[PDB]
Amino acid sequence: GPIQLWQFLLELLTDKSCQSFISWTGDGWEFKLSDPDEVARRWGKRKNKPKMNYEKLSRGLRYYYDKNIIHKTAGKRYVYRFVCDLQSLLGYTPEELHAMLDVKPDA
Amino acid sequence: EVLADHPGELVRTDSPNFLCSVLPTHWRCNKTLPIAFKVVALGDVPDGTLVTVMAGNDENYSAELRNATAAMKNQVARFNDLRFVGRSGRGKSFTLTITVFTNPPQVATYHRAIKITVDGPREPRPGSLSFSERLSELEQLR
DNA sequence: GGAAGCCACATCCTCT
DNA sequence: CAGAGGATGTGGCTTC
Repeated sequence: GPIQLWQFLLELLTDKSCQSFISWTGDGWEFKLSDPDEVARRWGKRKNKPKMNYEKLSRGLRYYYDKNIIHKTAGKRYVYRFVCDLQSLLGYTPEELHAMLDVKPDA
Repeated sequence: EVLADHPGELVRTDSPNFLCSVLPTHWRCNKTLPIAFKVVALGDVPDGTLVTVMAGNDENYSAELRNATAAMKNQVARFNDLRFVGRSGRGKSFTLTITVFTNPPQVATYHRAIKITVDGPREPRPGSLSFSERLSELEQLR
């Protein structure tokens, strides 16, 4: 059915199998898109928009800045952070989640 | 009536002393108007006199506008990029109230002036569950 | 039964 | 390009 971008990313980030093109940095709810093109490809495939690329997917993320859902991490290419309360929404502390996903600290 | 830059650009208000731009019957909210909304004064109104516009109807006693205030200059108050943020309701339009801040103040109205919508004029068309389960519920919320 | 509304993007653009 | 935001068109869905 209907899916929002932040929710899609959230699906990928909770699937160990996707950690090669998208993953958690290790600092709270921050995450990095190591392969933007791949993420855009799947996003395009999910929404049925063949011509979808990162250039456009990023515009969607920028719409969240004002809505306090996702913020950009300054200076770090392809790095954003969920700024909404994912703990209340999912019931897991950044660590518990990181554990279940076997997250290794990023820097 | 025919003291406007172009044909059918101005219309009369419920008051004999003022005229204002003709507004699109339906427009998209937060979108710049096709023409610059003006309020023309027939009588003598000093340069600098403020003019405001309020939109409203049964749905919205008052609707959020942007740039709804302009200064009168040479009998004309030219709003720069006036916009409508608040919607008017399905199949409904806003009445505009023009207040010209002379002393005493003067009110002019433009009834059923414009309908505002999000699209605007448009071309015809125990127990514990997992993440997948949690995410799915979250994706349906609304 | 649909035209008319809402919503969340999708597309396109601007600059260094 | 990456990346902030404005301007508009697009499609899925819902509501009088």
